[PDB]
Amino acid sequence: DVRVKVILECTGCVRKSVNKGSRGVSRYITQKNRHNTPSRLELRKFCPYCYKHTIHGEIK
Amino acid sequence: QKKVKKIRKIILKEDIPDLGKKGQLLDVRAGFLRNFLLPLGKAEVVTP
RNA sequence: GCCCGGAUAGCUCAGUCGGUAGAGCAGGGGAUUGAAAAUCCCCGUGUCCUUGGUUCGAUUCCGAGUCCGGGCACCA
RNA sequence: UUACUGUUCCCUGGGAUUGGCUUUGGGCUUUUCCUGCGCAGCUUAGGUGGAAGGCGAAGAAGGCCCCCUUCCGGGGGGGCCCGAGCCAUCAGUGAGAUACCACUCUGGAAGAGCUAGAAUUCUAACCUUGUGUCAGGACCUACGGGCCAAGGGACAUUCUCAGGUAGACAGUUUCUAUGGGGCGUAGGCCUCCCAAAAGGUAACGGAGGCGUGCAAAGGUUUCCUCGGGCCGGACGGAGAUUGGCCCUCGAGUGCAAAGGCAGAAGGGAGCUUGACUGCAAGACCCACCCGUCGAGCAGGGACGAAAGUCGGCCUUAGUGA
RNA sequence: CAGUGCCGGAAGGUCAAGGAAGUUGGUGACCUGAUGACAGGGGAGCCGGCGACCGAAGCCCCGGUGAACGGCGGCCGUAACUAUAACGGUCCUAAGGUAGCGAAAUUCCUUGUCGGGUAAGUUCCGACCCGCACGAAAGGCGUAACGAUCUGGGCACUGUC
RNA sequence: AACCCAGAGCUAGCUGGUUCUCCCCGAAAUGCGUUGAGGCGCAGCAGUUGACUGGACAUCUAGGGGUAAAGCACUGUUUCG
RNA sequence: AUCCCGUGUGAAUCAGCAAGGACCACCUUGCAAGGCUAAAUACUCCUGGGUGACCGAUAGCGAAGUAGUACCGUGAGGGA
RNA sequence: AGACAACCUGGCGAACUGAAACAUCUUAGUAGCCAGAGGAAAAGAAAGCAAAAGCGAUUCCCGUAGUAGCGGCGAGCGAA
Ligand SMILES: [Mg+2]
Ligand SMILES: [Mg+2]
Ligand SMILES: [Mg+2]
Ligand SMILES: [Mg+2]
Ligand SMILES: [Mg+2]
Ligand SMILES: [Mg+2]
Ligand SMILES: [Mg+2]
Ligand SMILES: [Mg+2]
Ligand SMILES: [Mg+2]
Ligand SMILES: [Mg+2]
Ligand SMILES: [Mg+2]
Ligand SMILES: [Mg+2]
Ligand SMILES: [Mg+2]
Ligand SMILES: [Mg+2]
Ligand SMILES: [Mg+2]
Ligand SMILES: [Mg+2]
Ligand SMILES: [Mg+2]
Ligand SMILES: [Mg+2]
Ligand SMILES: [Mg+2]
Ligand SMILES: [Mg+2]
Ligand SMILES: [Mg+2]
Ligand SMILES: [Mg+2]
Ligand SMILES: [Mg+2]
Ligand SMILES: [Mg+2]
Ligand SMILES: [Mg+2]
Ligand SMILES: [Mg+2]
Ligand SMILES: [Mg+2]
Ligand SMILES: [Mg+2]
Ligand SMILES: [Mg+2]
Ligand SMILES: [Mg+2]
Ligand SMILES: [Mg+2]
Ligand SMILES: [Mg+2]
Ligand SMILES: [Mg+2]
Ligand SMILES: [Mg+2]
Ligand SMILES: [Mg+2]
Ligand SMILES: [Mg+2]
Ligand SMILES: [Mg+2]
Ligand SMILES: [Mg+2]
Ligand SMILES: [Mg+2]
Ligand SMILES: [Mg+2]
Ligand SMILES: [Mg+2]
Ligand SMILES: [Mg+2]
Ligand SMILES: [Mg+2]
Ligand SMILES: [Mg+2]
Ligand SMILES: [Mg+2]
Ligand SMILES: [Mg+2]
Ligand SMILES: [Mg+2]
Ligand SMILES: [Mg+2]
Ligand SMILES: [Mg+2]
Ligand SMILES: [Mg+2]
Ligand SMILES: [Mg+2]
Ligand SMILES: [Mg+2]
Ligand SMILES: [Mg+2]
Ligand SMILES: [Mg+2]
Ligand SMILES: [Mg+2]
Ligand SMILES: [Mg+2]
Ligand SMILES: [Mg+2]
Ligand SMILES: [Mg+2]
Ligand SMILES: [Mg+2]
Ligand SMILES: [Mg+2]
Ligand SMILES: [Mg+2]
Ligand SMILES: [Mg+2]
Ligand SMILES: [Mg+2]
Ligand SMILES: [Mg+2]
Ligand SMILES: [Mg+2]
Ligand SMILES: [Mg+2]
Ligand SMILES: [Mg+2]
Ligand SMILES: [Mg+2]
Ligand SMILES: [Mg+2]
Ligand SMILES: [Mg+2]
Ligand SMILES: [Mg+2]
Ligand SMILES: [Mg+2]
Ligand SMILES: [Mg+2]
Ligand SMILES: [Mg+2]
Ligand SMILES: [Mg+2]
Ligand SMILES: [Mg+2]
Ligand SMILES: [Mg+2]
Ligand SMILES: [Mg+2]
Ligand SMILES: [Mg+2]
Ligand SMILES: [Mg+2]
Ligand SMILES: [Mg+2]
Ligand SMILES: [Mg+2]
Ligand SMILES: [Mg+2]
Ligand SMILES: [Mg+2]
Ligand SMILES: [Mg+2]
Ligand SMILES: [Mg+2]
Ligand SMILES: [Mg+2]
Ligand SMILES: [Mg+2]
Ligand SMILES: [Mg+2]
Ligand SMILES: [Mg+2]
Ligand SMILES: [Mg+2]
Ligand SMILES: [Mg+2]
Ligand SMILES: [Mg+2]
Ligand SMILES: [Mg+2]
Ligand SMILES: [Mg+2]
Ligand SMILES: [Mg+2]
Ligand SMILES: [Mg+2]
Ligand SMILES: [Mg+2]
Ligand SMILES: [Mg+2]
Ligand SMILES: [Mg+2]
Ligand SMILES: [Mg+2]
Ligand SMILES: [Mg+2]
Ligand SMILES: [Mg+2]
Ligand SMILES: [Mg+2]
Ligand SMILES: [Mg+2]
Ligand SMILES: [Mg+2]
Ligand SMILES: [Mg+2]
Ligand SMILES: [Zn+2]
Repeated sequence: DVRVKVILECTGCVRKSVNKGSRGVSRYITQKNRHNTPSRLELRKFCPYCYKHTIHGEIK
Repeated sequence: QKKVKKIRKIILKEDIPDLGKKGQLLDVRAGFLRNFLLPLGKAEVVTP
């Protein structure tokens, strides 16, 4: 409704099937209040593949 | 499925209106050929 | 879940084949009328949904976002 | 029966049985013609190419008029009259001459082509009738057979596929506790009481709540103390903002209730995303399924000077194999 | 004539099978890449998904139809004494029960109240209307004749007593 | 919703019945879930069989608690002053 | 996938065609749309031999005597 | 041409039942009924299996195997 399930996705992740040790597209998931904050949420979070804290944006 | 017009190639043995002179080559619908032309001796169906 | 169409004056919708933003009511005024109504005429208001792009410039064309009105579906 | 899932009668589209001629006509075309107001201008700049040659007596410029489109700026074009010109890098313009020519795009026209749809016929399929007429040894005004005729006619019927549609029909479902009747109510989770100072615990016993919310109401570093009396102060009053003394936890904590919590878990400010990945000794709760707590390790971080804290939220509801 | 059915209507929306422009994928003769034990692009053909547009009845839509299914309300206030309400206001519906009947095979409270019949009548007959909850072809209200009908009373008659 | 035969020894979480003797041990009527309530699964409590164990019955000490009693420090309630 | 059928369309002949569990390539295997054929296997109204930890008149077949008889039923049927 | 116990082939083809209800599924292509032929019937001479190694019509028994699978992925069904 006004409170929604949102997927965060690593921006610097390449879906092409990368050549490194572990290949995959990091997604986290969480909830947002779509009314309170209409701005697409951006969050710095850990990515198991890139191995560093990356920036995870959103998907529509 | 999709209706497929039946085509019977024939030779006319007599003159009939809209068709032509005797001894003539044509192609026809199958109902026309078998129900009308063929019982009256008028046409002949050709596969040489 | 898909498929269409919309967001334009306070309300209801007309829209060049991009160069002025418009109708019909709600309102204000004038007598109409001894008084009511018809009868009639005037006047007021706009970020043409939000964003970027195209363009010498856009309500008009296009992308994304948001909402609204309907049409059609499925074996947790 | 307007419970569910279907079946049938019945209606309507494709296919098949199933043909001829003619129209009318919706969407595509086959030559071929119409048609375009960025601005700098000879002026309503079609893109791209052959591109110094073309259009004329199979009779042009220029005026007299008929038609049609229209942004009445002007464009295509029929008749006549006219008689030797409309022309090209000629300078502009992203793109060239209305000198000409090829595939074509905006929409229009026309004869020609595909498919319907539609309407009209026509007769040979098919249908329907006949004390019409033949027919064997004899009849078939005894059903029927052959022929002829008459009326319909590519409809209808039959078949197949599809949508619609009758409890006409078939199989079935219709919980538990209410007061062991209708009727509405109740059915999961959380807090308190009952509950007998471990834990557990019933009643149609007594009270209430939940089916989420917050991008900060999380993380962290750091500072702060609420509420209530009494008094002063322009409007201002019981009550707003401000000053001060006394009581000291009586306020608050997103929402019930209970238990917590004062230099705090309450109020504020700064920077943040640990509301992480990979896990995990051991416990508690336990019929099972679930459920809860977590020291500790590694990675990569946030805040902080550092020590350190951080795997969402003071705790317990906010969920579903 | 709103709901439901039934009939008629044809402009719009919805509308299956089936057609069908067109896209899209798998394969692959081949063409290149490549310090890994291979990889990427691809003609024709075959195979698959999707599919704008065409696509009937029905439904949504518009109208008629009660001897079709059925339905036929509330709330106030007001007349020289108390009373009642012909009269007005308001609410709501598709519309608000007309003629006639009415304590009835219908009346709950209820043995309503009144009259009659009886010495005495919860039944009976006539009437009032405050119809819990009559009512017009599920007919309304009358009605002579008729009934092994239901129900009240009277004469005759009797061991019913 | 006839009868007769067959599927059929249907199905009945229901009721009835279930036959010789001695010896040893010996329950439960509780919790949870259930289209469940008079059924069933698991647990609890029988028997028999093993593997570990060292307790039980007493005695004393230590824990935490918020009942009986008690109280007005809080929350209500209440009488009069 | 393979197999077999209603309605409708509808191929290819060995340089083919089918199968190898959608489909395409490659290889392997096979030759549909014409027929016919013994044995190993199933059974007991029975026939002939054999055996029986099978019955012995409430048993064994419904039937050790009129037994599908008597009797009952309109009849199917029941049935000592 | 009719008769004929069981077996067999073909055609029609249930329901109670199980699923702790029931509708897909199960019962079961079972019973029954009809038709047909034989001492057996049917099937049968690879347009078949298999997997890179090989087999060589059909039927029947053992085994693979309650395996692979199928299934309101329930009850159950169940190969080669
Ligand atoms: Mg055809
Ligand atoms: Mg049809
Ligand atoms: Mg046809
Ligand atoms: Mg005729
Ligand atoms: Mg005759
Ligand atoms: Mg005749
Ligand atoms: Mg005619
Ligand atoms: Mg037809
Ligand atoms: Mg149908
Ligand atoms: Mg029924
Ligand atoms: Mg139905
Ligand atoms: Mg205790
Ligand atoms: Mg306790
Ligand atoms: Mg309780
Ligand atoms: Mg904060
Ligand atoms: Mg003050
Ligand atoms: Mg609270
Ligand atoms: Mg508290
Ligand atoms: Mg704090
Ligand atoms: Mg540590
Ligand atoms: Mg830790
Ligand atoms: Mg760390
Ligand atoms: Mg630092
Ligand atoms: Mg906090
Ligand atoms: Mg009506
Ligand atoms: Mg109507
Ligand atoms: Mg109407
Ligand atoms: Mg109609
Ligand atoms: Mg229409
Ligand atoms: Mg459509
Ligand atoms: Mg289609
Ligand atoms: Mg196509
Ligand atoms: Mg492709
Ligand atoms: Mg390749
Ligand atoms: Mg490829
Ligand atoms: Mg259509
Ligand atoms: Mg229609
Ligand atoms: Mg009208
Ligand atoms: Mg009437
Ligand atoms: Mg008065
Ligand atoms: Mg009135
Ligand atoms: Mg009135
Ligand atoms: Mg009025
Ligand atoms: Mg109204
Ligand atoms: Mg009306
Ligand atoms: Mg009216
Ligand atoms: Mg009246
Ligand atoms: Mg009157
Ligand atoms: Mg009267
Ligand atoms: Mg009375
Ligand atoms: Mg009456
Ligand atoms: Mg009444
Ligand atoms: Mg009474
Ligand atoms: Mg009296
Ligand atoms: Mg009286
Ligand atoms: Mg009496
Ligand atoms: Mg009376
Ligand atoms: Mg009434
Ligand atoms: Mg009545
Ligand atoms: Mg009536
Ligand atoms: Mg009557
Ligand atoms: Mg009478
Ligand atoms: Mg009579
Ligand atoms: Mg007398
Ligand atoms: Mg006597
Ligand atoms: Mg009957
Ligand atoms: Mg019966
Ligand atoms: Mg059975
Ligand atoms: Mg039994
Ligand atoms: Mg029995
Ligand atoms: Mg049963
Ligand atoms: Mg003992
Ligand atoms: Mg006990
Ligand atoms: Mg029971
Ligand atoms: Mg048990
Ligand atoms: Mg034991
Ligand atoms: Mg103590
Ligand atoms: Mg103690
Ligand atoms: Mg205490
Ligand atoms: Mg307590
Ligand atoms: Mg006490
Ligand atoms: Mg006190
Ligand atoms: Mg006190
Ligand atoms: Mg095969
Ligand atoms: Mg195979
Ligand atoms: Mg095949
Ligand atoms: Mg078949
Ligand atoms: Mg061939
Ligand atoms: Mg083969
Ligand atoms: Mg062959
Ligand atoms: Mg075949
Ligand atoms: Mg053969
Ligand atoms: Mg054979
Ligand atoms: Mg005897
Ligand atoms: Mg005997
Ligand atoms: Mg004896
Ligand atoms: Mg025979
Ligand atoms: Mg016979
Ligand atoms: Mg025989
Ligand atoms: Mg069944
Ligand atoms: Mg059943
Ligand atoms: Mg069952
Ligand atoms: Mg059962
Ligand atoms: Mg043999
Ligand atoms: Mg044979
Ligand atoms: Mg051989
Ligand atoms: Mg052969
Ligand atoms: Zn990443």
